[PDB]
Formats: sequence, C-alpha cells, structure tokens
Amino acid sequence: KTFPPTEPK
Amino acid sequence: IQRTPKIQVYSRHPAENGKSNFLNCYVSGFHPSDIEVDLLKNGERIEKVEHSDLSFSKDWSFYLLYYTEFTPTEKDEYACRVNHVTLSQPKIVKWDRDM
Amino acid sequence: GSHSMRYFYTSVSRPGRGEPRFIAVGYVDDTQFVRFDSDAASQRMEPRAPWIEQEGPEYWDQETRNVKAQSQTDRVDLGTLRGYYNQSEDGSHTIQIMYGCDVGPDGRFLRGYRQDAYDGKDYIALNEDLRSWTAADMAAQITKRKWEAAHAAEQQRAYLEGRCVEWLRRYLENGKETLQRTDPPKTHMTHHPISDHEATLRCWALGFYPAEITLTWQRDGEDQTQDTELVETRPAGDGTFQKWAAVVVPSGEEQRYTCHVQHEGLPKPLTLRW
Repeated sequence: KTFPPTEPK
Repeated sequence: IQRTPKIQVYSRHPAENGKSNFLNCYVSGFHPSDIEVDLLKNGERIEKVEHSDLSFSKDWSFYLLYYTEFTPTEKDEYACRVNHVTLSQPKIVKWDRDM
Repeated sequence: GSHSMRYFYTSVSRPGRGEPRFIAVGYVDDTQFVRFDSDAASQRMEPRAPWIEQEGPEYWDQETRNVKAQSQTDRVDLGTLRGYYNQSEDGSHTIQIMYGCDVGPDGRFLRGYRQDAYDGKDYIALNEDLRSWTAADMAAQITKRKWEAAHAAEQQRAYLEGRCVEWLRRYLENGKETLQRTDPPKTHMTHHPISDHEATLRCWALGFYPAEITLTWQRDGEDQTQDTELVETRPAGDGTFQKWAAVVVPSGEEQRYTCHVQHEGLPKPLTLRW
C-alpha cells in the first residue's frame, strides 16, 4: 500500500 | 540535463530456430522520459509489443523493458529501434544470438 | 530471503494541457505489481501481478484515492518549483519520487528510503536515519524548512517502519508461483575464434534471481580485467535476470582463463572454463 500524499514542496 | 538511452536486445531463452521464445529490448539510462521503442522484424515494426511501466534508477535515469513473443528462424533478422530527444537519428541495434 | 517494497512516481508537465502525465508503479522486490497512469482510461490503480488480484475492493479504492491525490500534489509542486527556479511556463519539467522499505531474512525492517528529484537531479532526500532531510540546493532548502515544520520526516519514517513492512509481508504471503524466489544462475561458456591467434570466451549466467551477481575472470589464478567486456545485468522478462562477461585470449590458451560466478543462490561460487 502507498504512503499518503507527500508534503507540498 | 538529458541522458541518451542505453540499449540491449536479446532473447529470454537461448535461441533455437523454430522454437518460440521472447525477444527483449531493454532501454535504460535515459532522461527525459518520453521515448519511442520498437522491435523490428526484417526492418518492419512488430505490432504486438508489450512493455513494463516507467521506473527509474537511483541516478534518476529511466528504464523500460519492451518484449514480444517470437520464433527465431535462419532467414529473419531482428532489431530494436529507439528514438529519443538526445538522438540525432533513431538508434537501431541488431539482435545477436550470443550477446 | 531478503525482500523490499518500493513505489516510484513520475510527473511530467505538459506545455500543452495542464494536467501533467503522472505514472505511479509499485514493486514487490523486482516485480511490478500495481500501476497508475493518468493517461489511462480507468483512472484507477490497476493490478500488474497475478497475486495482487487477491486484494479486495477496499484495497483498490484506498490506493486509487492516494495516488490521485499524490498526482495533484505533484501538479502543485511543479508550479512551486517553477517559481523557485524562475522558470517559464513553456518548458516541460519532471518530478520523480521513490520510497520503500527493505526487510532482512527474518522479515524485520532493515532500512528505509525516500528521495525526490527535479529535472533528473537530486532535490531532497530522507537521510539514512529516517529523521532528517538532505537538500541539494537553496530551493530544496525551502522545502526542507517546510517539511521540518510539518513533521514530514516522522510521518515518512512511521510508514517505512510500519505499514510498509506490514503490507510487504502481506503481499509476500499473497504471492506463490508468481512471486519470484531465489534462483541460482545457470552457467555456460561460449567460444568464438576471432583470428588465427585470438578467441573470445563468453561466460553466461542465465535464469537467476535476485539480480545482484558478480562475474569475474581469472588468468592462471589472478583476476583478469584487461581485454574483458561485461554487459549490464538485464531482465529476462520472466522474473529472472541475465548477464555475461567476455575475455579475449590467445587462441588455444583458454585453459588458463576461469569464469567465477558469485550469487546468493549458490552455496559456493561456481567456476567454469571452455
């Protein structure tokens, strides 16, 4: 299963 | 900024004329991702060619495997053709049964 | 005995549309098992290995939701980075992200990774300790400060040591005939006379997994690297890999040259000659 969305750059 | 594709063309199993096999073209080390890859039979594009999904190495260069079922014969010549922004003309690599 | 799960994301902006191309690929070990491609009609995470079809619909909803949101984050990030770098709206640019977990033979967490790139160069990466970031440039230093404020390292580490290992273990139990297992190399030598006086010896390793392998030549007991060629390890297409190493030698003197093959699937390195 994937990690949730990365924190915005 | 841009990296030219490396190409290997080869069979899944050691070739035997008349025995079905898989023909692979492994393209790696390239950037950016947009690319054209085709397997050729006697200079003509093979229509039923599958490929893996886009992934990349730790240096960020992309790689893909293109592959198709085939039966080697004596008469037929096989090759892989690659086009990419880094290339002045398409690169065509002939298949050699011991490489 | 050792295993890994990895995800790879690539977003490529389009000077024509807007919606960048987003491709996400999941691996267990070296097997792609799920993919999402924003170009595709499904707009769903899709199975790419037989053993992942055993996952329920709860699964595919959670995964599709996540990667779609990631694609949206990447779209904003492409704009943010265009701004950091003072770049025009007209060029295509690429963000790449990979992360994943490794487990040892006992199935316990061994190491984790997370690294992000812009235009094919390092941008920001999680350190080996999983507690701090390395920023390649001044723009990524801004990102690092943002991520320090939002505890992004702690969130990534918790996934890497937890849910990543948990689901990797679950997928390994889902895979059976389809999950590639350790497979030692099948070896053979070919021999091609070149001239009245030289010949090529080519040492082949086929059908092996994992892809890590070492082929070396020795001449009369000592390593030989001059007059050798080695192709990069390549996938056979069936889960196994291939590699060869060649040496040019005086014709008739092949008995002095031994191929040594090292691979995790071998109890002892193999040696072979023509």
